[PDB]
Amino acid sequence: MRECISIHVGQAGVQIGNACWELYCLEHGIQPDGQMPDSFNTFFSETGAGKHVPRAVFVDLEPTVIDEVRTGTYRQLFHPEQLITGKEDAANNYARGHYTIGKEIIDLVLDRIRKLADQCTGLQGFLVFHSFGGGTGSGFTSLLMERLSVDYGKKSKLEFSIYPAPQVSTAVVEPYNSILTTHTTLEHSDCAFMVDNEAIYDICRRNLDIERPTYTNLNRLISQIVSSITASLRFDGALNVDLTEFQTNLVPYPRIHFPLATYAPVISAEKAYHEQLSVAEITNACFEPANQMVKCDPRHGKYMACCLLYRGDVVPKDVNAAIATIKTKRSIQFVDWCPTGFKVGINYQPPTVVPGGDLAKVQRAVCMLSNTTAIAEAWARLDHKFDLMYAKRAFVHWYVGEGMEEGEFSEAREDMAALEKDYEEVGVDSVE
Amino acid sequence: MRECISIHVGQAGVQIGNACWELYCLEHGIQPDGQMPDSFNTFFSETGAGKHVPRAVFVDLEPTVIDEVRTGTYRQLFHPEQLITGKEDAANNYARGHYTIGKEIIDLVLDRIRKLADQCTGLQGFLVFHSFGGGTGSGFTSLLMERLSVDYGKKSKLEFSIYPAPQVSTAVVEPYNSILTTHTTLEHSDCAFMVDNEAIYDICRRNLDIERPTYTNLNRLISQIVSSITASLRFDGALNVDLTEFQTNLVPYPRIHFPLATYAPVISAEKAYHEQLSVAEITNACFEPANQMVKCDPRHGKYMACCLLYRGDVVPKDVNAAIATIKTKRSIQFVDWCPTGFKVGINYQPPTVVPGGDLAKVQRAVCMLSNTTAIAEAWARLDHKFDLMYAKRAFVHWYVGEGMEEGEFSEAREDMAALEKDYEEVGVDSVE
Amino acid sequence: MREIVHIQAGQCGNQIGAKFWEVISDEHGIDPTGSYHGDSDLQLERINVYYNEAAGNKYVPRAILVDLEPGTMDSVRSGPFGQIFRPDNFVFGQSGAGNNWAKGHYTEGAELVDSVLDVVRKESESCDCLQGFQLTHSLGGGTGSGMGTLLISKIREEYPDRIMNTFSVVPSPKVSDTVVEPYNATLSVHQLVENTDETYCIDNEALYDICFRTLKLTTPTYGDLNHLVSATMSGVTTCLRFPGQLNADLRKLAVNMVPFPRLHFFMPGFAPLTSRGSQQYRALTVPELTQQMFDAKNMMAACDPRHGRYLTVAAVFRGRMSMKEVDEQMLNVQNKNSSYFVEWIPNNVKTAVCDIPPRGLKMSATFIGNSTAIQELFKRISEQFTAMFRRKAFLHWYTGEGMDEMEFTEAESNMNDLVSEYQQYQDAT
Amino acid sequence: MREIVHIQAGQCGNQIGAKFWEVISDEHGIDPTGSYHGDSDLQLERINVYYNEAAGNKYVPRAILVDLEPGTMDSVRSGPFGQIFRPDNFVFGQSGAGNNWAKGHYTEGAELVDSVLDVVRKESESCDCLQGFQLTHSLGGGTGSGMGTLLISKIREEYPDRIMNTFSVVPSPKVSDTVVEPYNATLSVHQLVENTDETYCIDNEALYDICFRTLKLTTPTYGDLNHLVSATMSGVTTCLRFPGQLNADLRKLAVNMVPFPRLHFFMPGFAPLTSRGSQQYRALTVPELTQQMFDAKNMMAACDPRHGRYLTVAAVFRGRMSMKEVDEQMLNVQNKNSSYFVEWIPNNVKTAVCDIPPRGLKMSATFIGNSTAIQELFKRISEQFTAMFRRKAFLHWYTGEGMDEMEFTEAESNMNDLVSEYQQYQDAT
Ligand SMILES: Nc1nc2c(ncn2[C@@H]2O[C@H](COP(=O)(O)OP(=O)(O)OP(=O)(O)O)[C@@H](O)[C@H]2O)c(=O)[nH]1
Ligand SMILES: Nc1nc2c(ncn2[C@@H]2O[C@H](COP(=O)(O)OP(=O)(O)OP(=O)(O)O)[C@@H](O)[C@H]2O)c(=O)[nH]1
Ligand SMILES: Nc1nc2c(ncn2[C@@H]2O[C@H](COP(=O)(O)OP(=O)(O)O)[C@@H](O)[C@H]2O)c(=O)[nH]1
Ligand SMILES: Nc1nc2c(ncn2[C@@H]2O[C@H](COP(=O)(O)OP(=O)(O)O)[C@@H](O)[C@H]2O)c(=O)[nH]1
Ligand SMILES: [Mg+2]
Ligand SMILES: [Mg+2]
Repeated sequence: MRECISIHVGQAGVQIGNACWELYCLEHGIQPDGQMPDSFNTFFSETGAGKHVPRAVFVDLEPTVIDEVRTGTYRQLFHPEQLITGKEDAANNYARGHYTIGKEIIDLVLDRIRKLADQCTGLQGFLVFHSFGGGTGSGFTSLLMERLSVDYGKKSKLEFSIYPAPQVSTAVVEPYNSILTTHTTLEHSDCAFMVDNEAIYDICRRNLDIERPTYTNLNRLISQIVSSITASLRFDGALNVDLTEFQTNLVPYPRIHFPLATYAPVISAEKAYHEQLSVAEITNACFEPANQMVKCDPRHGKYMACCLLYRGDVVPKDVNAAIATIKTKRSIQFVDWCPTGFKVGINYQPPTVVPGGDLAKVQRAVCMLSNTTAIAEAWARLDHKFDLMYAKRAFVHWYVGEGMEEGEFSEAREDMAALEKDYEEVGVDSVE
Repeated sequence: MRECISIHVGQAGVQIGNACWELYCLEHGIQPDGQMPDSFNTFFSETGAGKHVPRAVFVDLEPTVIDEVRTGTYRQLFHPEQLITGKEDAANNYARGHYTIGKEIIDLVLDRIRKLADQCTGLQGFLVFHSFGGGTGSGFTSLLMERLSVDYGKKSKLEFSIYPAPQVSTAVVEPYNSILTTHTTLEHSDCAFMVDNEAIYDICRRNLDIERPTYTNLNRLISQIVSSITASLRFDGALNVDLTEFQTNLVPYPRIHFPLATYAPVISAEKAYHEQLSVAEITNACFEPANQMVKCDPRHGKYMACCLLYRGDVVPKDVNAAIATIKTKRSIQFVDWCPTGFKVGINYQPPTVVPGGDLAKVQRAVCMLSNTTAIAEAWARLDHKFDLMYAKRAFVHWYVGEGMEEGEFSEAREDMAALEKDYEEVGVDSVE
Repeated sequence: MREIVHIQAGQCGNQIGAKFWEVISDEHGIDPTGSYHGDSDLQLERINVYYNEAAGNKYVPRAILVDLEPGTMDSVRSGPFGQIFRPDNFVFGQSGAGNNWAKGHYTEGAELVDSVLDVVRKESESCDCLQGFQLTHSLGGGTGSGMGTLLISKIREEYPDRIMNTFSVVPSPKVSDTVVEPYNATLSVHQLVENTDETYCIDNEALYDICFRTLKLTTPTYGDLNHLVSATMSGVTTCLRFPGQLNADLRKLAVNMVPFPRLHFFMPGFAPLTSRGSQQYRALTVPELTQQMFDAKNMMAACDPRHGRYLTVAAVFRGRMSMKEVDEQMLNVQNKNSSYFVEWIPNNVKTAVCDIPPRGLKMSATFIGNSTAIQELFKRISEQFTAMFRRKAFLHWYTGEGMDEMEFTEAESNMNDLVSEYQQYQDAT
Repeated sequence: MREIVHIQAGQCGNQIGAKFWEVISDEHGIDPTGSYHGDSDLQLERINVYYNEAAGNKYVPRAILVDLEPGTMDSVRSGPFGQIFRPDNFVFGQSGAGNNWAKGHYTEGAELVDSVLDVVRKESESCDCLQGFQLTHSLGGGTGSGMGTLLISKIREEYPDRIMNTFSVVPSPKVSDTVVEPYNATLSVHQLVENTDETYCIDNEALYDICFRTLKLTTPTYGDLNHLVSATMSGVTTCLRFPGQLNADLRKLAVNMVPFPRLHFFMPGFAPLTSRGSQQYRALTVPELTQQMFDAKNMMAACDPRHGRYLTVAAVFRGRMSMKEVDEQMLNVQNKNSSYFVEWIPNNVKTAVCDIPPRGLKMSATFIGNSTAIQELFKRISEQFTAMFRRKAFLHWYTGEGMDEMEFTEAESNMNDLVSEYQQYQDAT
């Protein structure tokens, strides 16, 4: 009875959830009606009849993408008081997400979370799935992370964000929305995992040999990471891990809680043969700089801590041989103050295959959750884009007129520059 | 567990490999799908299923001849990440092979070799199959032999080159490409075997009685030599030999490592009768100057060392009688400082017969690997052709404009002339 | 008479104990139901040492199972021999450890230890004459470290004269399961040096080698590794559960192995260990037991005994053997290896001989050795502890639960007061 | 009592030993499984000299098998009598020899010899009273030369008083298997003159003749050649494994055959040897054994004994025979061949008589002869060595592994210090 509810905010939050909750139903044989022909009691609640509902709260400010769920195939699965919508979207605006529109339905969502918190007793933590780009995914999330630390506090809050790509940027005001939502979540979130879009396009083009992927094919690869993190709660393993245990082993200082996720093996079905895929093979595919799912070269920085989450037919002795060769290599380097930099987790259940997909049925798979200082180069260029646009005071007249102090930008930039030198404090070595 | 990977470079490399890997599959019953209805673990790697893949890396700069493999009969056998191609060919140009085009995919091939080096532990050495004529077979090989001595170093690197014929020359700039690729491989290769095209036409016309052979029929006779060298690794023999043992017994000085291969018996099926083919008969067919596969008269020079590789139903006593008569003849002469000039190897397995071929099912066969100074006449005429074309500065404007120092020809010719007098140092006798 | 209360803690202490009671039940002939299906009558002579007779010829173990999350207890009751434990003994909390020592010994330790000791005190007042406790935990995690050392501090206040031994799993040198495992080990050794009487240091890395170098196993799961530890836990009290020629117990091996009250960290060893297809070529006789104990590829701790000195050595033999051939082999290894022992203790080999082998073998031994080669074990933890503490990294998860630097500083200073003793007596004369 | 540890090395030393243990097992009646299926009771009286009794009436050989590549060990364990060796004794490396002495004695020799001597020392401490070792190798290759002479230099430091004899395969005069075999022989004889006690020089060319001139074989494979060597290796210790009238061992044949501590290179001979269809026309009596030993077509070294002088001669007879008829034949060959022996040693024929013949024959002998006719053996190697070294050919494969010319020069000078002794005592008076 280790229960855990998950919150999906924004359009990027919902379309990940339609591929996550597609995956959880297939692992336990759950029909789209909620019926089925125990261990899965964490992410469900069996009612008086034989029907199971998800412990999820979808929320969005625009009614477009929620009506995909209310009319699509997974229609009878969700409780209709969970699917909270709004009249108008925040529309690429942190101020509408946090001051104007987000203040009108924040009392309704907290009422729905508290009705899902009372029927559980082993509630470990939350799972907020949002994006730094849009207005709802950033503004309404930064409002939501404030209201959870006031009410609950002790529960470990995790986030699977969508970090903006260095080159591919859909919205123009993504440097504005990323800084203002990271100034706010820095005090409240405990571990915010980073997943970038452009690095998944680099994997689907090279490894899977798909020339034209859509957002559906990206949401399949994201939900495999979401499954392998919460795989130890839903099944029995030889060496389990819990959501309280991620924030202890990967967040050394309270200001540095931005890891990056990496999944392996990602290969096609015609390439699923011709190679045996042992754990000594697929572990080095995680630390390879071409298979990381954030566009950041890991050889520029140092690994502070790493978390390998094995699953499948995995031998515990061969894991010990696989990690030991990584610490003998020369391109992979750790920080000087951390001699013991691994969190190891083995689960028995092999990863399942969604039909109509592109990955093949394998026998084992590795999810790596590594916290490196190579992300410090990525925060520098995001602060470089923010300083260029704000020097001309571009796009400020939208944010001032929607109820925001004009000097709050200058308070956000000085706090982010303080985060910038904190990686410089870590990266240096010690005397004697 | 004595494993060995093989590298096929250029169009002449690949079309030998399509007749080599045809032959290795038939010796062990391997289907073209890789399935089969142990000892063969050297040149294969059995996966989790019942499928075997070759330990080969085909590489070429043009996508023409690689698409024969990706569409032909042996399609499901090779791992599709091994078949490394390129956009445009080097097109009879050492500079495009080593400076312009070869520098763009040399990082991709070394990544694929290192992924085949890590899953082996008894890795003896390499097998580079290239040609001195073309741009990719010479330029990309000379780049590749530099990158292997930096990374690996201790492993015995063998080469099965295609030496250009004295009269039949397809490309015009073969004297340019042969010198520039021998100036580079002289420091890195350990033993580079020589096989000439024109001498195989002389054998197929006279012995086999085929008036019109194609390149397919030449690649059958080459792959019989490739099989008989690596026959001692793949089976049990009465007196084995390894790939580390070829470089010790045939390379006396570090500048002289150009032997020549000779195979016997090469007879037709209708002539497979009428003669008994004992080991005292077929051994003298190797030292006969009409059956050597390099157009060089061996009576002009002296044999420095020889390596006989018997296979089949071979009696060890009758080998001793067969070698002893050769040292009593007068046309065959050895160098004065080498009284013991034989390396003997007996294997039990008879040579198999590929269907649709021209050679017959025999009971025994001999592969001779002899290192003579009769090749020193062949290096003289190749330096004579190089001095004629370079005196008029013909074809130099292609090589200068593709990123090459103009004086590098004058550095290549002075180094090759130093190789020329090294055979003169060997051929003289001693005082007292 | 002379009963033993078994206490388990953490994820690892359950999965050792769930294999440990599978070995004890196969020595006494107990089905997974709980009845008796034995053949001889020596198996029920001393059945009270671990089993309490229930109503209707059923025997239930005297086990107390502790965890901070119900996940591991969900697999123990559902597995084999999980229907033999009494359901009142499953004491679990709903919060969760979090893999942290502060949540194990301070915050969620105090909310549970008052409910565990209602079960410990009930089992202790049911026994006739209590011998001593035992504990199975791991120093890496949070429940086996924090909650595990909290129970020992409460027991030793109530029961001072009773012995208290722990089967710890000391973290490996090369790989590391927990990132903050130097903090969870340094704050645990500070509790064990003042509260236990003897402690068995076991490394995971030394067990992966024996399954790979000696037993030759292709896929050793934790069912294969924890079967070797459970054979050694039964091999210490095997002179108590069965009659013998020279009998020992948990007190004779506590007196003769502990010369100073701080030096009580051991290393265990088991013999014989044969491969699968090589158990017919090997002459399984009495001097084969001796040569397989003392070599360094058979210790269960990742430390070479050649670097140190053996202070005291206990050998617990099983099966019908002769006493001269024991004293022949134990003396000859003390003459040819005359420098690797210590000088100021004459004749430092303890002998104990039982009569009944384990199920399957003809005879067997058990090595309980003390050494100064475990100073390499604490010079590696204290090096990793001061490498992390000088940056004050991973410290706000500990300081935020009511903890100061004096808790850390007096812990690391106590460990360097332990290293300076093993380095002292290694060079004394 | 008086046990012998057998050491094998190289490709050739395995394929002699794999035939050698097939002959010993047929004299003691051992199946390929490892049990006993004998008929008499004299076969188990001295079974401890080569076999250790395992558990369950199985006997495993006291053999130690060494190679630098796993190819030859793959065929020994899979062939007949390959399931009798203990699998721990198969000590093999993954690198490979390369047919080079520098990779045998310097580079890959040192990475393996520390793991071989853990097996040598374990077998030597298991024997009651050790007699002496024996080694089977070849001077041509790299493993039998480099790794083979490295083991002798490490053993003679640990065990000085124990005897150490090698069954070498000296390379043939006419044909040559290895191109660089003068380098691999000259750098091996320099090690054998200061580390062994007696050495049996065997040439391949002398074995191809006997299968062609005496036994009349159409297709002699190496199973036919190595069966003659294995009959001579058993014929030396046959007075130790069975009782006799005048008993000898590996020490009596070491004292009475070695007059000077550098002169210990022998030549072996075996009798009787009959053809297939001519073993009925021949009178197989006692003087037929004598006339078949001393003639030059029966020596196992490619050198004519008429050119030199016999210093010492050992004849080891087997089977129930009479002692007068031995002393009749051994004296008459010393009177008519009075010039071919030496003058300053009177009565230089050693006699040893066993009681049990080999399986199949009625009686047999074994000739262990020393001579100065093996100065032709070293004047042919030192001629081929100085013919290659004066051009410095094939030298960068040796110099590139940490080796100088002083290693070569002191090796060739030691050999010419050995030729100048056999030429000295051939003409002394
Ligand atoms: N991973 C992923 N990212 C997506 C997907 N769809 C959109 N995004 C990203 O989401 C960002 C745009 O923000 P949105 O989430 O659509 O905006 P919102 O939070 O819903 O709120 P509004 O802007 O008011 O509609 C960009 O960075 C897109 O790349 C998807 O299916 N998967
Ligand atoms: N033995 C053999 N030689 C061949 C074969 N086909 C071509 N050659 C030789 O290869 C040489 C021509 O160069 P190529 O090897 O085709 O050139 P390349 O290295 O593949 O690269 P490019 O010149 O860029 O196309 C000539 O010496 C030909 O005789 C073949 O099937 N067998
Ligand atoms: N030998 C062994 N060690 C284990 C096993 N399971 C976990 N461990 C060890 O236990 C440690 C992890 O601590 P854990 O008990 O799971 O955490 P806790 O529940 O918070 O105390 C690591 O050192 C693991 O190697 C097991 O089955 N066998
Ligand atoms: N009599 C005999 N000689 C052999 C046999 N096999 C190899 N040889 C000899 O051994 C020498 C080759 O050495 P080899 O052992 O293969 O090389 P190494 O493994 O590096 O020591 C040559 O002199 C061969 O004549 C065999 O079965 N019998
Ligand atoms: Mg949106
Ligand atoms: Mg080409």
